[PDB]
Amino acid sequence: AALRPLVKPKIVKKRTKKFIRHQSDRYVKIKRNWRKPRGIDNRVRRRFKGQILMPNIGYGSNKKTKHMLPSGFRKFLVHNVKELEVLLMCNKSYCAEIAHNVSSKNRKAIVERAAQLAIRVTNPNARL
Amino acid sequence: PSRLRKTRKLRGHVSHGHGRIGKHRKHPGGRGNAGGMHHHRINFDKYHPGYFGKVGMRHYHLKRNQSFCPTVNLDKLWTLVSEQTRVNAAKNKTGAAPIIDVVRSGYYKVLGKGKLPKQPVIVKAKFFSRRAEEKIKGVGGACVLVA
Amino acid sequence: AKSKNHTTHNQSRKWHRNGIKKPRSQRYESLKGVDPKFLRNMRFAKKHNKKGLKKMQANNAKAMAARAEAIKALVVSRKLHRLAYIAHPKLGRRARARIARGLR
Amino acid sequence: APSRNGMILKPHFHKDWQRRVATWFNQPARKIRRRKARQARARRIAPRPAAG
Amino acid sequence: GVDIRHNKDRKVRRKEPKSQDIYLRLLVKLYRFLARRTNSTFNQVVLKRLFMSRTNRPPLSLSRMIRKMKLPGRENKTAVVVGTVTDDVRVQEVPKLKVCALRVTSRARSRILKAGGKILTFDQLALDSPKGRGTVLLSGPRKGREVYRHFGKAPGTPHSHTKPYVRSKGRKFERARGRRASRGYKN
RNA sequence: GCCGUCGCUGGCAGUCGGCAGAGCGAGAAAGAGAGUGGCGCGGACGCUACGCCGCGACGAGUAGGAGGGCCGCUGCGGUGAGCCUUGAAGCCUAGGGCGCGGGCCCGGGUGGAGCCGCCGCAGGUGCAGAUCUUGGUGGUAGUAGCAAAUAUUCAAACGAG
RNA sequence: UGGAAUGCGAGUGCCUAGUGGGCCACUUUUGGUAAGCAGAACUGGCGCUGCGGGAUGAACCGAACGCCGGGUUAAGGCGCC
Ligand SMILES: [Mg+2]
Ligand SMILES: [Mg+2]
Ligand SMILES: [Mg+2]
Ligand SMILES: [Mg+2]
Ligand SMILES: [Mg+2]
Ligand SMILES: [Mg+2]
Ligand SMILES: [Mg+2]
Ligand SMILES: [Mg+2]
Ligand SMILES: [Mg+2]
Ligand SMILES: [Mg+2]
Ligand SMILES: [Mg+2]
Ligand SMILES: [Mg+2]
Ligand SMILES: [Mg+2]
Ligand SMILES: [Mg+2]
Ligand SMILES: [Mg+2]
Ligand SMILES: [Mg+2]
Ligand SMILES: [Mg+2]
Ligand SMILES: [Mg+2]
Ligand SMILES: [Mg+2]
Ligand SMILES: [Mg+2]
Ligand SMILES: [Mg+2]
Ligand SMILES: [Mg+2]
Ligand SMILES: [Mg+2]
Ligand SMILES: [Mg+2]
Repeated sequence: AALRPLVKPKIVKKRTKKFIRHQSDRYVKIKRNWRKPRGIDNRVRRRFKGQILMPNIGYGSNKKTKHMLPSGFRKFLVHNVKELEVLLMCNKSYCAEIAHNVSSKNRKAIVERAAQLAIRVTNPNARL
Repeated sequence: PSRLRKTRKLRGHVSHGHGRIGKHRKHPGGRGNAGGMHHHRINFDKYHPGYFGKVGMRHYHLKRNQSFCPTVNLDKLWTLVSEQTRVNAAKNKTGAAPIIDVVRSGYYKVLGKGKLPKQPVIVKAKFFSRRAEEKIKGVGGACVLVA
Repeated sequence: AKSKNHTTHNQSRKWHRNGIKKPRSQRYESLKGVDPKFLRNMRFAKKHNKKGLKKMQANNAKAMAARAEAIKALVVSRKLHRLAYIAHPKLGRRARARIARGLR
Repeated sequence: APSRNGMILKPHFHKDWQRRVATWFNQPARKIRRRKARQARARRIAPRPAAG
Repeated sequence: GVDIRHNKDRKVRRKEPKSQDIYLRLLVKLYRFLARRTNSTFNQVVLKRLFMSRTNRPPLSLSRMIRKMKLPGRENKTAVVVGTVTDDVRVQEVPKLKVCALRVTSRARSRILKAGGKILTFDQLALDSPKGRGTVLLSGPRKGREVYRHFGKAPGTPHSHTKPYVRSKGRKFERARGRRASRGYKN
């Protein structure tokens, strides 16, 4: 009974792994979030061979399939029932994701509405 | 607005926009206008020529209101009176000449730069210029003095 | 504390990064520098060039009326040459019509 | 150090000027004091002119 | 790889006005439409001037518009300006003028209307003559700003009548050494 | 093939519909111009023009410069008939994903009362270093050591000892 | 008949950071017996710059960099590594 998208193109991504920060492995103070290394003698920002890589703009995603989940749908945070009618004319290309804070008493009458509206919800069994 | 400034894009670059080789030291040239004659001579001569030396006579107790004399030019002389005085002197036929009192507007000297409209005037002023008086005769008009 | 004393190494390339441009050649170059007495007589010539105007028209309009009795006295193969004429959008309009009618 | 082109400006900030700083944050709180005492005066002199 | 130089790849012209007002950002929409949909190089110049900063479109004076519209031939034409039409109190007679500018000062509206001329807007002009036929483009003096007197060859240089930046001008403000042939030298 | 920049100072207000007639890519400056005489009621999308679309060329970079951030932090004016004891902040997470990235969103857990989205406003606003500051904790390590001044032994008592 | 060829849109104005220790190479070149020495000239590099080769390598040969698929090369190579 899955809610199919309008069209399901082939999603191709030029890179899957994250871009870890230089020397985020020898240390615990260095988190995995990326920071462009600006040191003089640095071996990563000279693009040596076999080193860590750098987030160029070349890795960009195809604009036709950018932000598009593996279900062929884009996404939208939904904070209450009223924010579905905004999405009821984008049915076959966007989906709904009830927020993290919406309690289960409201999230039930939100999944109910999106069910009538045939809008697909990514977390429809969330809280219960 | 700090959020618009240039120190918000300068977080993460070591020298903070100021150089790796030559640091941003405190006063690497002296403070203020120092070295006006020694190591800032090319600048004090290319951009402030004549800044060094004396010239002329001193005047100890100068009072800036003995030498008060604001001037008005002939081009905007006819702007001191209303419009229904210049056009009333246009439509006039008995040769009467409107009296433009300048020291009443706030000028002492009358300089003559602009053209004048062909009609007589009676310019009351404190000081007159030769040309300002000739441009008034050549149109027909009187240069009254008021002490 | 001996430091390098002088060089011109990168200079011939800094000069060409923004090019070496000859000065701005304008017509009507300035007259500063010319000798005083000559430029004083050239100023006396300009100051009085108008003095011979009403006599200058008497000749310009003269030779311009004479311009009337001046001028009113005198007053690769046949194949690809015919195809380059039929294929003219304007000049070949009637050689094209003569062919369009040809198939009736 | 002077830049390329600009003024020779002399700032008069070579004394301990941060000690003797005078801020006008009480200007609105003294305009009301003056107006109040001016109407206490215009009530003390009952029919006499208010300007003096 | 190719051996080109990208020093000048980014042309620095103004793609759009920097202001955010919506009575200008609508004029610029109408004139960008006329500019692209007509073959008149008038609309393109009006648009390119609607982009320009407040220092590149200066004010016009009523007197300079008089003497620029008195030139022989250009009678019964509409004087188009992109800046503002300031007054010029040192002119006594004003003819009738068809005008179209962005602003007209409240003492030049008086004179022009009492004369009997029309004061159009850029939308009125675009409706009267879309291709801009019968117009006279004008623009105020650009070197009028006092700023252009300090520009050029630096002062203290043989025959460089460039104005210096001085706190005040007087007897004892830059008049001593690089100016007197007596004290040192002069240029 | 995809991403981006630059250029074309490119194209698109023509979605001109029974008040209709659906065109401006084609080698050749200019009108699918006017007049003057010889049934069935039908037709996708678009256009936040600060938007959308089409073409080519291009893409290194320290010092430095500039732009764009729907990157992030804290408060202020508005605004979400915003979220929340049917569980907010915070923190943990071999769970699902988004974005080149800064970062972000969901699920599960813990927790117990406040918190956020947008348009603007403001700033003591983003850390890997500074023999940085304060606090906490490791390997060294159950290691060094508990060695100046000769000396202790037996039985009994109290006592869990 | 826009008066040689080929190529390419140019001109102009403000404001301006950083820099003002350099080094190497072909060729010429001064001091010195010479030096991985001191000092100049022209051009190209390293610095600011990865990549394939030279086992290794700031500077040598090739060649300059968005992220990818196929094909072909340069300089170097093809007993095994
Ligand atoms: Mg930098
Ligand atoms: Mg430093
Ligand atoms: Mg800087
Ligand atoms: Mg310095
Ligand atoms: Mg400083
Ligand atoms: Mg000395
Ligand atoms: Mg400096
Ligand atoms: Mg390339
Ligand atoms: Mg780059
Ligand atoms: Mg963990
Ligand atoms: Mg608890
Ligand atoms: Mg604070
Ligand atoms: Mg730290
Ligand atoms: Mg021990
Ligand atoms: Mg002891
Ligand atoms: Mg040196
Ligand atoms: Mg130095
Ligand atoms: Mg040496
Ligand atoms: Mg050497
Ligand atoms: Mg380096
Ligand atoms: Mg260096
Ligand atoms: Mg370089
Ligand atoms: Mg190299
Ligand atoms: Mg070897």
